[PDB]
This record gives sequence, structure tokens and C-alpha cells, in this order.
Amino acid sequence: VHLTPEEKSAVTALWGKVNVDEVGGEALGRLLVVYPWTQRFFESFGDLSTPDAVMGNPKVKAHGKKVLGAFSDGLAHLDNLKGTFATLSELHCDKLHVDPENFRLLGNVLVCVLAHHFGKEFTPPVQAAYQKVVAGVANALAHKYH
Amino acid sequence: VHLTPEEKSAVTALWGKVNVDEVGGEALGRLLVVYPWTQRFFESFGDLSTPDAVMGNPKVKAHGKKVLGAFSDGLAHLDNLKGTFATLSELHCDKLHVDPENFRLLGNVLVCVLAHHFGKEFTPPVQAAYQKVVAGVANALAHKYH
Amino acid sequence: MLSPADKTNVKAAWGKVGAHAGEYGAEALERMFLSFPTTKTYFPHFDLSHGSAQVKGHGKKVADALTNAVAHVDDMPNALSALSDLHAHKLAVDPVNFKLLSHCLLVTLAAHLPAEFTPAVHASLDKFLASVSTVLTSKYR
Amino acid sequence: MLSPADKTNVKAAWGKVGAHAGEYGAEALERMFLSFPTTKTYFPHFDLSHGSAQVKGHGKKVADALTNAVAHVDDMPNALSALSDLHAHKLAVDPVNFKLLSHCLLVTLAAHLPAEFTPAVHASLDKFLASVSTVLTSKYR
Ligand code: HEM
Ligand code: HEM
Ligand code: HEM
Ligand code: HEM
Repeated sequence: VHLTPEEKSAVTALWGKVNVDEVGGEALGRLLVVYPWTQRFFESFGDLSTPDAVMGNPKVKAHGKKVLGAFSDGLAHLDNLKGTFATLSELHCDKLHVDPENFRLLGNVLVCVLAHHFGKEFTPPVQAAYQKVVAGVANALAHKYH
Repeated sequence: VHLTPEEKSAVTALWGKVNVDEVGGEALGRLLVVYPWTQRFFESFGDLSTPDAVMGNPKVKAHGKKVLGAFSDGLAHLDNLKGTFATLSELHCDKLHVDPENFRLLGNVLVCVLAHHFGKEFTPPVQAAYQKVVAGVANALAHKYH
Repeated sequence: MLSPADKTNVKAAWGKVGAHAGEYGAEALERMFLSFPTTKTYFPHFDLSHGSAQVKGHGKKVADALTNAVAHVDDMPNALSALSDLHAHKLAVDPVNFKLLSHCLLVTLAAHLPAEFTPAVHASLDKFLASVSTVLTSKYR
Repeated sequence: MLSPADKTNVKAAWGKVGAHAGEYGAEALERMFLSFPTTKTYFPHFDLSHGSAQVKGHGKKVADALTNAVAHVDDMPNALSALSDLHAHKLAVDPVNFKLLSHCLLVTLAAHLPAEFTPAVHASLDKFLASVSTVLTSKYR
């Protein structure tokens, strides 16, 4: 991921203010509400029939935390995203059978969540850096598909 | 790009039978007919009002030959598409203002033309190899955009 | 929107496909799985080897739905309502994948129908497949 | 297709935008140009520096078009007819770019409307912008 040092500092500075558990739940939740067919990856999670059922679903919230925890961990390894996410890539392909286009959708929803939380502070330049990061993570997660 | 030796030789073998003049003219012409808005890039070429006019346009034919000649030279540099197409990338971005998404469209049209010409010989494994090549060329031509 | 000329173009092309529709559907799928491996995530329950019977069977069903759409080209949303429902509520196919299969169907047609695959017919067929794709994702949300 | 709920959600959120519409339009463009540089190829004649008058001017025109679509939510194809002709016949904007702008508009609205940008509103807005993009792209071929 070609990130300027000023981009890398922008990403890290902001990420330091993020409550990963909360943001993880919001991002996954909004994915399932905005793009409802993605609910077909989570049929064991119970009630996802209305926006409040999704956003407040304890299994959705817990899974969001797991997802974003792995994301943060990627942020500490920006120079080797492919390596950091190899085993997760394999898992998402061979076991879960998740179309990688969904990683791009989640990335974009995460960006909206960041904007929503930080308001003005999520400036156009900051967003641009986060766009490179989310595309880099999606690409890394898709890399072991075969 | 990540091209397998049997893939590398499959591409190379087919390409040795390609009439670049005819294929180049057919590929660019089809682009202009199937995706009519791309004609905006070629206002000075003349009459492009009907498919027949497009396909018979000498300027369309000459430019298709030029495009595929560059493409052809790229196939001899598969290990370094980025360096081979650098100046062409800068030119497409800074002087021509061409959205790189068009490189992807031309690529797929190209694959259709190869299929049209070679029929049976254009097997699914040969196609797969050419899809990797066309995406690599596209990505290389988009690389110096800023 | 499909013009009268597109409708004619598609009916003619599809007419020549004739009894090979099923074979061409299967071929297009094979081409798609090989060229675009991510599409395989939607068929974890299929044997995807060359010549497997599931791909043959699925190819026929896809082809038959297309035949149905060509016959009801002026009324596709209604003719494909059931398939539209199915894709929206039972499957989770990301819209981009329809473009991939559409491209592979065109490639399959170009390979088999060289005289009929003129630039005008290519344009019409691409428009037609884009319309079908639109209908199949119309109930997603 | 927009549902009655979608329409309500969009009128409400856009209602709150009010007389900030032009400002948000211009921000959406700046966000787009910086995050997705290939979108700049359509504006070689603009000064794209931060705070540019051409940017501000264009942002207002985009915003006014969206405002008009919300005002005519039950008749969008007709309300946006002139714009649909323009994009199809004078410009060569590849359809993917509409997705990029739409995303950037959502980011901008999220950045400015914390209380109104609920999950259901986010969903209705995305559907709305997708519908607008469809109309603007409908006469391409
Ligand atoms: C930023 C991208 C993502 C990351 C970093 C991520 C990470 C993870 C992790 C760490 C797990 C737990 C692994 C395990 O159970 O051993 C997981 C599970 C899972 N993920 Fe992903 N994920 C991402 C995106 C997505 C997307 C977009 C979807 C589908 C829309 C998805 C579907 C799933 C499913 C179905 C599971 C298993 C859930 C279960 O326990 O039943 N993931 N993911
Ligand atoms: C395989 C992908 C492509 C390759 C390898 C390629 C290559 C070339 C080359 C070698 C030239 C000549 C440059 C010169 O005169 O110095 C050129 C010119 C040009 N290309 Fe591309 N090109 C590709 C795709 C496209 C696409 C898809 C478009 C737009 C739809 C496009 C638009 C142009 C235009 C407008 C010119 C200038 C033509 C003129 O002089 O009037 N190219 N291209
Ligand atoms: C040209 C567009 C397409 C058409 C006309 C089409 C049509 C059909 C038909 C007729 C069926 C069988 C339904 C039944 O047996 O009742 C089906 C099922 C299915 N489709 Fe679509 N399809 C299209 C594109 C795609 C795309 C692009 C994918 C994803 C890559 C896809 C994934 C599936 C899957 C996974 C099934 C279920 C197969 C099974 O479980 O047996 N389809 N489709
Ligand atoms: C939400 C979707 C969009 C809407 C509502 C919209 C609306 C408009 C409007 C109102 C105009 C002014 C026409 C006039 O002056 O009468 C315009 C022009 C223009 N738009 Fe679109 N636009 C949209 C998306 C896009 C996108 C995605 C692109 C490409 C990235 C684009 C590129 C242009 C260009 C290059 C012009 C001409 C600008 C000039 O020369 O002054 N638009 N658009």
C-alpha cells in the first residue's frame, strides 16, 4: 500500500481515537442493513428483519468487534498487508465462500461510519488516505482466492 | 503478471497467428459501436454515426492498428508491463484525459474479437490467460494517473 | 432500453443458437469460473471440474431462462419475476458478477456464431444481457 | 425501486441539508477528486485546487439537480430528462464514476448530519443516489 508518511500519520492519528468494538458493530450492522443480501452469510445470527433488530443484535455486535479487531491489527502492518491477512484470506475463500467484493463494500461502509463519528475532522485528505487503506485490506483479503 | 508458464506460452502461441491490422481495427471499432459514448474521444475521426461507418472509417482502422501494435509490444514485456507502458500512461492521463475504465472495456472487447476469429482454438484456458493479460495491461496504463 | 432493432438482432442471434443453448450456457460458465475464480464462491456445492454434470445442468437452466427472456423481451420483469425473487431472497450474488457472466456469454456466442456476431449484433446482445441482469437484481433492496 | 419509507427518509434528510446543498455538493466533488483521481479526467478545464470557484459552481449545479429530483421523487425520469440527454450525448462519463460520486455524497452527508444519518436513512439515500445514477445513465445506448 503506497501511503505517504503524512498519509500514514493521518491514518494512525485518527485510528487512535476510535472505539473499535463500537465502530466494528456499527460498520457490520450498516452493511447488513444497506446491502441486505449480505445477510445470507449470517443465517445463524437470528433476527435481522428490521434495522433495529440488526444494529442491536448481540451476535452482529460481537462479530463486528472481531472483524474490526483484525482490521486494526492490519493497520499496524501497512507495509505487509498480504502477509498479515493470508490465513484470513484462505479462510474466507475455502471455508466461508465469501465473494471479495463484500470486503470493498464493508470498507466503504466503514468510511461512512468514520465520517459519521468524526464529522469535520474526517477531512477530504484524511478520507483519501483511508480509501487507500480499505482498498489495500480488501485486496489483501482477496489475494489467496483461487 | 502472475502468468503460469503454460499460460505464458498459450498467449504467445495464439498471438503469433494474429493479424494485428485486422484485429486492431475490429477491436477499436467494436468499442465505438458497443459503447457509443467513447466516440467523444474521437471527434476528429469523422463519420461514426452508424456501425458500418465506424467499421469502415480509415482513421478508426489506422488507430486500431496503432493501439494493438503497442499492445503487441507489451506481450514481449510481460514481466514488466508497468515500465513498458509508463510513458503511454502519462500521455493517456495528462494529454488525452482518458478514464482508465475504458482500458478495461477495450480489453474485454479484444477478448471477444479473438474469440470471434479463432473460434474453437480460443478455449476456456486460453481465454483465462488472455483475461490476465488484458487486466495487467489495463492496470499498467492506469498506473501513472494522478 | 432495447430498441426494435436490438430486439430483432437478439431474436435472430438466439434463434441460431437453437439446440446448442444448453451447451453454450455450460461453456460460458466454465469460461467464467476459470477466468474469474471469485465467481466460484457461489457454487461451493458443485463439482466444478471440466465436464462435471452439475455445470452441464446449471448451464441448461441459465440458457432456458435466457430463451424465455428473448421470447418475452417486451415484458421481461414479468417473465423473470420468479428468478428475480430467487436471486434477491435466496442468493447473495453481488451485482458485479452479472457483468462477468454476461461477458463470458458474449465470448461463447462469438466463438460459436462468427457470421452472426457482427458489431451491431454484439451491441444488441450486450444491451440485452445488461437488461436481464438489471431485472435479476431489481428486487435486491 | 424506492418505497414510501425511502421517499420519506430522503425528503427528511435532504430537508435538513437545505441551504447547505451547494456547499455539500462542492465538498463531495473535492472528496471524489482526492480519493479517486481518475475522476479528474472529466474536468481538464477546471481549476481543481481547494476552494476553486469552478468547483463551488459545479457543486451547486449538482446539488440543485438532486434537490429537483427530491422535489419530483415520483417522476424522476421526466424531471431529470434534460440531464440524462446531456450526460449521454455530450459527456462520456463511465457509469462507475456515478458510484464514486454517490459514495462521496454519502460521506459528506454523514460528516454533516450526525443525527439524521441513521442506518435506515443511509440505506434510503444510497438507493436514491443509485436511482438518480440509473436515470442519468439511461440514454447512453
Ligand atoms: C475487513 C474485512 C474483514 C475482516 C478483517 C474479517 C475478519 C474476520 C475474522 C477475524 C473472522 C473470525 C475467523 C474465524 O472464525 O476463525 C471472520 C469470520 C467471518 N467473516 Fe470475515 N472479515 C471481514 C469481512 C467480511 C465480510 C464483508 C463478510 C460477508 C459479508 C464476512 C463474513 C464472515 C463470516 C460469515 C465469518 C464466520 C462467522 C461465524 O462465526 O459464523 N467477513 N472474519
Ligand atoms: C490496449 C489499450 C490501449 C493502448 C495500448 C493504447 C495505445 C495508444 C497509442 C500507442 C497511441 C498513440 C500515441 C501517440 O500518438 O503518440 C494512442 C493514442 C490515443 N489513444 Fe490509446 N490505447 C489504448 C486504449 C485507448 C482507449 C480505450 C481510448 C479511449 C476510448 C484511447 C484513446 C486514445 C486517443 C484519443 C489517442 C490519440 C488519437 C489521436 O491522435 O487522435 N486509447 N493510444
Ligand atoms: C444471465 C444472468 C443469470 C441468469 C439468467 C440466471 C438464471 C438462473 C436460473 C434459471 C437458476 C436456477 C433456478 C432454479 O433451479 O429454480 C439460477 C440459480 C442460481 N444462480 Fe443465477 N443466473 C444468472 C446469473 C448468475 C450469476 C452471475 C451468478 C453468480 C455467479 C448466479 C448464481 C446462481 C446460483 C449459485 C444458483 C443456484 C444454483 C444451485 O444451487 O443449483 N447466477 N440462476
Ligand atoms: C449525482 C449524479 C450527477 C448529477 C446529478 C450531475 C449533474 C450535473 C449537472 C446539473 C451538470 C450541469 C449541466 C448544465 O450546466 O446545464 C453536470 C455537468 C457535468 N457533469 Fe454531471 N452530475 C452527476 C455525476 C457526474 C459524474 C459522476 C461525473 C464524472 C465524474 C460528471 C461529470 C460532469 C461533467 C464533466 C459536466 C460538465 C461540466 C462543465 O463543463 O462545466 N457528472 N452534471
